[PDB]
Amino acid sequence: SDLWVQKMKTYFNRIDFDKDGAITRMDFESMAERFAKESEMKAEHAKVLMDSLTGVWDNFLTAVAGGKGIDETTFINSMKEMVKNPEAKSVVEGPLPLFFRAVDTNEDNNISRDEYGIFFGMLGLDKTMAPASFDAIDTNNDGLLSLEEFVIAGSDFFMNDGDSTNKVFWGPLV
Amino acid sequence: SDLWVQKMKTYFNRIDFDKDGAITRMDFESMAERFAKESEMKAEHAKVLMDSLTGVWDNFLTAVAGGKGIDETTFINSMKEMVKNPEAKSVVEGPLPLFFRAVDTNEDNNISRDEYGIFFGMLGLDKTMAPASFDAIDTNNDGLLSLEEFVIAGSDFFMNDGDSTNKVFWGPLV
Ligand SMILES: [Ca+2]
Ligand SMILES: [Ca+2]
Ligand SMILES: [Ca+2]
Ligand SMILES: [Ca+2]
Ligand SMILES: [Ca+2]
Ligand SMILES: [Ca+2]
Repeated sequence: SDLWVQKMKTYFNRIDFDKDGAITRMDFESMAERFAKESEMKAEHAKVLMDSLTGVWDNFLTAVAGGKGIDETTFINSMKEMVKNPEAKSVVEGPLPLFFRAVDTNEDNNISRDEYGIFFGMLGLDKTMAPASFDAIDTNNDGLLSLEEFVIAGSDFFMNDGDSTNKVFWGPLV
Repeated sequence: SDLWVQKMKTYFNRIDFDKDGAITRMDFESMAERFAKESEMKAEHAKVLMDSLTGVWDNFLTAVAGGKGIDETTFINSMKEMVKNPEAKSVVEGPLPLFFRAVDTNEDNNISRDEYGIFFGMLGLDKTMAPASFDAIDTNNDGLLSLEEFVIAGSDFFMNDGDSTNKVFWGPLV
């Protein structure tokens, strides 16, 4: 599925933090460390960040190539299989809440525009691309992202075979 | 809803590891600690256990009371709200992969009867209560619970308003 392959390629890109062509725990370790240095947050949030981002690999991605590096082909091949069973979606969707927890640096349980902008910036993206993605997730227009909005949009990104506004969940498509 | 409420109360009973009437991070920490004692896995897995278990609280239950200890009624009402929007199911089911990762002490991506049994024993249940639940989960009778099998069963537990074989997912109902 064209657009669907394109979304996976995009996600792969954004999460391949060190850009070496393979998803590894190292990507999440480094992303966390940068995030902890450069963002404003509650002091205790630095540990949360590390646990939650590394937990993406530890509890989810580790199951893809059983322990090591995931190349772009294996990623797509793997996800392709994973989305097949409508009853096991949480294996694909599971990481959203962890991403959410890391991004909520003031731990108020909502993601604000500033927190989202910082997130895009951690992924190496131009902060000026955040609003279009934020806006797609903020369905009630209250100017915040609730856990519910975040997971619903993220779920759409991963699962929709067709075009939707959530195709830009992880920034601009490659 | 009567049975659903019963299941929620049962999940609540189970995770309230100390039995103080409140679910707190400490529950998971103490559970982590006892889990490690009861199994006799390799060193590297000890940390996995801790990380995985506390991760249930850190990323999922903290969304319930802004970080404080959750009482039974608060728990059930939250759950009632959470299960209403099926598109957001991952907030509820999100923890299953975490539990899986903790229970698979030999990091082989499968849960054996031994491993499952330690999990039950761990939770204050007698290992004879286990086989009942195992077999409900092992839908292809190959004597191993795969990640997919674990989350499908767990999801039925959480989401089925009606009776099903998976109501015993967390052991005998209270
Ligand atoms: Ca990488
Ligand atoms: Ca926030
Ligand atoms: Ca909103
Ligand atoms: Ca407790
Ligand atoms: Ca195992
Ligand atoms: Ca099986």
